Amino acid sequence: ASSVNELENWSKWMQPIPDSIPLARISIPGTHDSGTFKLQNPIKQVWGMTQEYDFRYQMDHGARIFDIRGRLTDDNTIVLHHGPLYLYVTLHEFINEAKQFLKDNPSETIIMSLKKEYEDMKGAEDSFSSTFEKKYFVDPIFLKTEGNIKLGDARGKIVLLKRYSGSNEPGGYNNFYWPDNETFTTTVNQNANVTVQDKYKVSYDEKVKSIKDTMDETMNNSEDLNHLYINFTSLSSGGTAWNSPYYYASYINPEIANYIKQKNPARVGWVIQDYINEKWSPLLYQEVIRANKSLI
Repeated sequence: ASSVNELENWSKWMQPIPDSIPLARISIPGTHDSGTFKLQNPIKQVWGMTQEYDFRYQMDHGARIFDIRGRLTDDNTIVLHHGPLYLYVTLHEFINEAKQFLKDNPSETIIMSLKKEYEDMKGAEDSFSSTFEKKYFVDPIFLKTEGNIKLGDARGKIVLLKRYSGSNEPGGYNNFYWPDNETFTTTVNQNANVTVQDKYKVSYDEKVKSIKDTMDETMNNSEDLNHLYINFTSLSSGGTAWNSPYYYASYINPEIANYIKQKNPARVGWVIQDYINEKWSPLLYQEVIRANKSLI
């Protein structure tokens, strides 16, 4: 499209963006551990809980990247897990919400990152990958193109970010290295690169500089269409004591929302965060979307 007023519509923010822009270049809000919104069992909450509203509230808030963690059960279906504990949500439940959302707003697209979160239930018939691919990915909302994905190709579809290994069906982003608790950079497809900052379990101080430091690298390398930058602003530590992702999220979100507002960057990469809501001060998701003002 052409006006800047069109990024202010959360439900349809990607409408003004040009069809030829690689998804890499776009600045996208994303949600960390998206399916933990039904955990209300207290101690589960202080540990597991990273969101408080549903996939649709999340989507009508501009989120276009979803951190999905699953586990294969006996019933031969994939469910959503937070480590060893079961969220009361399933993969089918995610996929349909993404479909009705995407049907009401065909201009958008959604990126689903799938990772096998826990070990397969004993009586499962097939492996995690073969199951997801034979019973779900075979659906056609799934974009099946590879390489450096442009936006034209994905409107209407679900783009897959593979965080599982033995895959046989082509589509979305190829699985890549992803080392534990760090900030790293690797190659995805022949044509792409990724810098990821995912230091969960680290101190507030170190957390806050890893984010900004990685944010600085992207604002600068802004015209590099062939380079994704993922920035998880989520920090996870010993809950039960206001050391919960909420407590940190109520600091890190406004903190960084502002960091982008003042710096007026052109690109901020993909910012996966906790507690997407409307309590916090400047709104991290709105600032991230707005930084796309430069592509319009």
